[PDB]
Amino acid sequence: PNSLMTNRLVLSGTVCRAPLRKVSPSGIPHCQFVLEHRSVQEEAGFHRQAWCQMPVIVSGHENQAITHSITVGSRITVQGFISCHKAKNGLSKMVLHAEQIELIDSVDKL
Amino acid sequence: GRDPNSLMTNRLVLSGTVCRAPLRKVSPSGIPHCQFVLEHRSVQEEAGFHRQAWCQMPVIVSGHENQAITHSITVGSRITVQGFISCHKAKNGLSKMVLHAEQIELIDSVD
Repeated sequence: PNSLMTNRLVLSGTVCRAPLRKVSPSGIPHCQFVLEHRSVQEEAGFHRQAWCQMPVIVSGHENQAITHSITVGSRITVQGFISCHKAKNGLSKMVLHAEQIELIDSVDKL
Repeated sequence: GRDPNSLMTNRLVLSGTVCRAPLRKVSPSGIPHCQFVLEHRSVQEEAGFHRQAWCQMPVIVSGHENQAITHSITVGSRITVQGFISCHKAKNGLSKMVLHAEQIELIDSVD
């Protein structure tokens, strides 16, 4: 079955929305923020500008550990899987479920 | 000064079923475009719990260089697309996320 399950997104950007923590009805912690991405990517041999404000979410207690040093303005690289909602629109509600976060301006040391 | 290269990262690989038959056209400036929607479904885990990751991802294959790898695709086709995402408010809605394909793989090619 897992042949058609590939789902992985790696995206760098600047946190433009301060990381807000919410707790699910069951008491599960979550961290939400928006990542502003701006770059130039390779397309058919040419250079194409790519822009996106990607909402991100870090779900789970232990996963919260990777969001303790981020704030508005932080430049990072999020890796995880995407999920969407119908949103009554042609793909409107997209979200990156973060599994790993890297602070590009740091050396792993908090 | 320019941003560091480390801030440029944008790479997505997604597998799925083409639910929207590919539509092709050539822009007034001579650029060929092929567009379709890829419906993705996968099982994921978070906080030790299970859930399905689902999405109907708009895909576009722009440029002459990568047009060939598309004419063998229709609805029901299981494929894997890799590229970068862009969500410009261009056509309509800043929430219009599009996957610019640079590579596509046929998971079942028999016709």
